[PDB]
Amino acid sequence: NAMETLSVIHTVANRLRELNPDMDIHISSTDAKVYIPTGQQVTVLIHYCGSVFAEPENTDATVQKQLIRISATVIVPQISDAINALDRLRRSLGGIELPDCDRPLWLESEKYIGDAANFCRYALDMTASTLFIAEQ
Amino acid sequence: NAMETLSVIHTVANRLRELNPDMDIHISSTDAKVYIPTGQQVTVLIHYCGSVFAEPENTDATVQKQLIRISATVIVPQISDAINALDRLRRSLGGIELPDCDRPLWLESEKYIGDAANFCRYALDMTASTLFIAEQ
Amino acid sequence: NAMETLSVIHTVANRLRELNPDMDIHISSTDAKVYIPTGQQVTVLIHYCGSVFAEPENTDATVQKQLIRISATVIVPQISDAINALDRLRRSLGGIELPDCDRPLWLESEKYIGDAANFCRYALDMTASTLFIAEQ
Amino acid sequence: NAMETLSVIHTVANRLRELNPDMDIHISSTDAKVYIPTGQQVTVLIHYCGSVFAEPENTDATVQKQLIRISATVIVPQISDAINALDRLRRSLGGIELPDCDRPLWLESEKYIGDAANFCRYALDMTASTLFIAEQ
Amino acid sequence: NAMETLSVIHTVANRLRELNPDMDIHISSTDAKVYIPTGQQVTVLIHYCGSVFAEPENTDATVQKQLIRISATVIVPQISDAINALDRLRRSLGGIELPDCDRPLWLESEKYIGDAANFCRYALDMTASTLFIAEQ
Amino acid sequence: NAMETLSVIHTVANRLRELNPDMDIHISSTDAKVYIPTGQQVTVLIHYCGSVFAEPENTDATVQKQLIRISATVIVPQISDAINALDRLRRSLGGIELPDCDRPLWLESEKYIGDAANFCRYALDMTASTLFIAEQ
Ligand SMILES: [Ca+2]
Ligand SMILES: [Ca+2]
Ligand SMILES: [Ca+2]
Ligand SMILES: [Ca+2]
Ligand SMILES: [Ca+2]
Ligand SMILES: [Ca+2]
Ligand SMILES: [Ca+2]
Ligand SMILES: [Ca+2]
Ligand SMILES: [Cl-]
Ligand SMILES: [Cl-]
Ligand SMILES: [Cl-]
Ligand SMILES: [Cl-]
Ligand SMILES: [Cl-]
Ligand SMILES: [Cl-]
Repeated sequence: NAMETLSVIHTVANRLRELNPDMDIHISSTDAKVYIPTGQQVTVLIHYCGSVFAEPENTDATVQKQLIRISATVIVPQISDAINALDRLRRSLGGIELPDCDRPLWLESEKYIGDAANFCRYALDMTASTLFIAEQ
Repeated sequence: NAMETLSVIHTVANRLRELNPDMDIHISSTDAKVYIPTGQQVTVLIHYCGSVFAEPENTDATVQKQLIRISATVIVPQISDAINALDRLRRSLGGIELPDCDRPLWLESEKYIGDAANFCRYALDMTASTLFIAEQ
Repeated sequence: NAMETLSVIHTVANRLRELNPDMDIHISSTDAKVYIPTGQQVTVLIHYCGSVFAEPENTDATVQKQLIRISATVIVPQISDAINALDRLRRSLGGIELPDCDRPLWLESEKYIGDAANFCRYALDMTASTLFIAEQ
Repeated sequence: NAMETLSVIHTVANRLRELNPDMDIHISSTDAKVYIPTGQQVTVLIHYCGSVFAEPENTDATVQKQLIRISATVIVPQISDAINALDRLRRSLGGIELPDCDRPLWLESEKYIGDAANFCRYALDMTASTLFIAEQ
Repeated sequence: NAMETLSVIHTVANRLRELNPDMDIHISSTDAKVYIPTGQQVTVLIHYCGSVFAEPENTDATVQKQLIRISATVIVPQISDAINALDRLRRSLGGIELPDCDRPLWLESEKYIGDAANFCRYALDMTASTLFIAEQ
Repeated sequence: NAMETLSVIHTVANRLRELNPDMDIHISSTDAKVYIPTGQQVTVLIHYCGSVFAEPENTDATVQKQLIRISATVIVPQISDAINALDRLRRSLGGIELPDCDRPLWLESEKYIGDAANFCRYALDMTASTLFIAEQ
């Protein structure tokens, strides 16, 4: 089966909800740099960053290796609470299996996003890998 | 026969239409980053990004390999629909035959473009290849 | 004979006018990104971008390779007419002999310039080569 | 025992306080480029910049090497004093042992950050190192 | 004899005046991107851009190679006259001997600067080389 | 003996004052790009740009090579006076010894800065090198 990008995104979100029942996990249309959490719990936004596709490796078939980029951004008022939450995410997400992916979820980087509206924001960037197989 | 750039983008556009009838496919002058869809349907803007020409290869004839960049950008309110739509562009367009091109259409990258006017925007960037042959 | 830059630009313009009698061809002081055509004919602006000089090949003579960059930008109202216009330039200019240059004209790239003042703009970037020979 | 990022920041801050009792050391949600100190002392803001994770090294297990970036920014009215305090930060933090890290704290770079609100600002960027080990 | 930077600039300026008596040659404090001449004669602004010094060759003496950058910008109302003038500078300056320099003046690049206040502007970038020898 | 950054800045300053008594030499918190001198004397601003520390060279001792960047900026009304003063800086500063540094002062580059407030500005960028040794 081919990968459905949204399913990969939901897998990350659901694993996070299961291991962290007291976190508000969203897949939002709003950028995490500015997003305002409404709940009384630690808030994490899941975002699909994009993909880079490698050329077909000298093959008759249009088959391409795809590297998927996904971010999870913690948004909480205190700096210390944001850093603790960040440790929870990587411990929750590093190495999990993703559907229709050819290897586990890998950690790429963590970065400070900002402090807009008095919420401290830190992002964990991750990568997944899959094979795009063109219709014939 | 020499490649007609407009024919290549019409092929990409026609292919998308036949496979995705509820999509509103445009070849526009406005940048997909700021374009505001009129109406409610899923919107896709097809755009010819340009070409890079390799040097002739130590020969008497002026023959140049040409790499053609084309983008298809989804523009919709909900990000879940944007991602679903991007999956549809990808299986519709990957590996298709293009008139007077050297190889099938190849996928290059997918990227989040933005959320201007509250429309989530995702672009699928693709490449075509042809051989430019100078007149003698 | 030393290469006369304006003569090279003139060769491009003339060639273009002879093969495209209904195009309005200019060597203007105004940037093609902002230029607004006075008529309804397909308009092309020809421009000298600059040169890069290679350092002398370490000989008792100060002789330097020079790579001239030249743009031709089509300025037309509809996006599809712009694309068709680019095709005409490529076919017209690719591989022509330029006066006092070491080789034919080579294509370099095609890029979307923009859509200011209701005119779609595409540029064809080209290169020419000559030997700068310093005086005694 | 996996690393707790906040512990690493606390260790750097505590080390600084103990060796520099006249300094005002914070772990703030405010960027050190703009922060306006409320006092006459030497103010130092500690910040967790982020991390980069190397790929697992051809191993079945998801084990990733983590490089942690941390800054300590001095904020002092006169430059002479900012430079002196910067020297003190080096001497205090360079080569120290950090909890659950696989090597001592390393210095990376120092840079002038600005003079906002008439307080000279220099940052000391440092790196810590640890091994991220995915839960199986 | 140590190189006097101003003497190099003066040599370039004087050489230009002698071979081009109708040009107006200046060494100005104003950037040639914005300078506005009164009148429509060919104006040329000479400017010392800066130098790059190579590390001493790991020998017992602090001896550093110095690559000097100098620009000559033509400021002319009509584009075709700006190009003819640019050809004139290159023929006048390419290969000339400069006081206390270890080699002739070399051309580096030609670049379109802009069309501010209705004057076309092209810069000819050139390099000179000398040997900086440290005192004791 | 550990390297004291302010002391290196002072040595540069003092060396300049001894060889150039009519220059007004400062260590200021104002960026030499906008600083407005009062008086007729040639003004030079000395600034500590920052440092880069190389990793400890495969040793079990935190010892790190430090490359220090320092700028000296000439601020003078006339272009020719600024250029002459730049020559005086380079002749005064190149290759002098610095306290607790492992080699002489090296010139890196010279750059034109700007002409703000009718003062022509040029900077000489230099590097010192030292060895940072961590406390046990
Ligand atoms: Ca819950
Ligand atoms: Ca291949
Ligand atoms: Ca339809
Ligand atoms: Ca005609
Ligand atoms: Ca205290
Ligand atoms: Ca003479
Ligand atoms: Ca005259
Ligand atoms: Ca002395
Ligand atoms: Cl929880
Ligand atoms: Cl559909
Ligand atoms: Cl025509
Ligand atoms: Cl203290
Ligand atoms: Cl003349
Ligand atoms: Cl003096």
